[PDB]
Amino acid sequence: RSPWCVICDPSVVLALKSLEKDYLPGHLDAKHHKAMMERVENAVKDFQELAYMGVVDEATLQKGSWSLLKDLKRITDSDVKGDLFVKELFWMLHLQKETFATYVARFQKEAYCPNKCGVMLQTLIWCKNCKKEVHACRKSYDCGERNVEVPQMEDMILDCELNWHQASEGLTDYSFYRVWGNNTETLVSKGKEATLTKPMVGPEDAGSYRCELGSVNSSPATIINFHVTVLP
Amino acid sequence: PWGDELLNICMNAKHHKRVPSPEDKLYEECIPWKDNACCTLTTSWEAHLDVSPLYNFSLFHCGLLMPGCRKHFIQAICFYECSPNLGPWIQPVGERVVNVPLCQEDCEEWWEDCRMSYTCKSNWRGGWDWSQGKNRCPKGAQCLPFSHYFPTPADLCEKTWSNSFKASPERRNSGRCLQKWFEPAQGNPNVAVARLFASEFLE
Ligand SMILES: *[C@@H]1O[C@H](CO)[C@@H](O)[C@H](O)[C@H]1NC(C)=O
Ligand SMILES: *[C@@H]1O[C@H](CO)[C@@H](O)[C@H](O)[C@H]1NC(C)=O
Ligand SMILES: [Cl-]
Repeated sequence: RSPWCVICDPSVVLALKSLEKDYLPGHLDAKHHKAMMERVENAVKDFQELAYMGVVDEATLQKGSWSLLKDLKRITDSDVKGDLFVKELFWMLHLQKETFATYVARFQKEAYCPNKCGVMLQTLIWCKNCKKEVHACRKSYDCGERNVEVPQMEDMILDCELNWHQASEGLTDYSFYRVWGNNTETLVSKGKEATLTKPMVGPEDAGSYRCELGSVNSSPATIINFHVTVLP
Repeated sequence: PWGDELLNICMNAKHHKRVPSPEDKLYEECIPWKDNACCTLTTSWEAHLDVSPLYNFSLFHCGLLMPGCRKHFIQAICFYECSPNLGPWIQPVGERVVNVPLCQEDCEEWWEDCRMSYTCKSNWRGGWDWSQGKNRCPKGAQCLPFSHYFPTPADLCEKTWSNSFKASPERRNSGRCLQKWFEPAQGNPNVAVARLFASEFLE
């Protein structure tokens, strides 16, 4: 037993209050109001159409809610009353739920934790209590090696950016290290630059490099290792 | 006289290091044990995965947990996997751990932060529908707030982890109970607790 996530939207809940207070007096017997609304509130507090994780993003919530409110207004503007009204309404809610189920399923397959490696932090809304918090999407410790060969005397670009970094929350700085054969390291840059440029490369610039994208949290969000070869 | 046999050791379970030693790097919540750990980097990383390969037990069985709740469970794992100060509570089932006394704050805050999250049973040690390779709620078991199935902090500490932990009435810095997590800055408050219990002076 879980709610239809759409009540997490304030405009939706207010539209439902407005339906009860503004629309029902003029369009339905007073006797029927309380039962009607208990009936509506049941339709909304249970969502049977859905592996559902109980979460949604703001976009998905908005899409559903917009759809719902748009159709709901269609009904109220039509000025329909009695049986007609009751049955149209619940029939609408049913179909809306099926539509929303789709938005959810799409969200789970395409927008929930899209990173393919590392750790992405993303804000979700928990449907069971409308609470909105940041979730960690952990896919893998590493983001893998990059093998790079550079013509001598040309510029070396090491790219630490991934598809999803723009979207992730809680990211700080891209730190770049040189990794020496003697088991030590040196920090060479640290900033909002997702790349490292070393210009006009010489043989001495070959070897191991590492990127770490920092997080507001205690550990890095992306780690990428580069192995650099210089063509003499 | 002092139980030094029982100090600075790791249990024999499948993931654990045979002996404790420092690590350069541990993931997030297991960082406090850097100095001297029974977990590898890989173990520490695996502790934070959804359906951790460490146990193939799903926490999301009633849907995704609130992050604050998840954090507690992960810390529990970090502690179990990484602590070199559990000797006194090690026992065979090839070993496990029984009635490690968690300080009252640890159990209370854990309970507090999981109230809003949802589960379907009060005894996680077994009785699950296991059909997918991973546990799911058995037929007829309702998903409800944690405070329903774990009315007290004690219930939570003790039953989720099959009596690996005991809810101590003792509070932090008593010298008589362990923290499942602690700030690296502050130094490890559990070392002296282990020593005390190893000794003939406490059981
Ligand atoms: C270790 O390695 C690098 C390159 O092999 C060398 O330049 C450096 O002097 C060494 N660093 C230290 C701190 O010993
Ligand atoms: C958990 O499940 C996996 C995947 O099916 C299985 O191969 C593995 O043996 C299990 N892991 C452990 C540590 O028992
Ligand atoms: Cl410890």
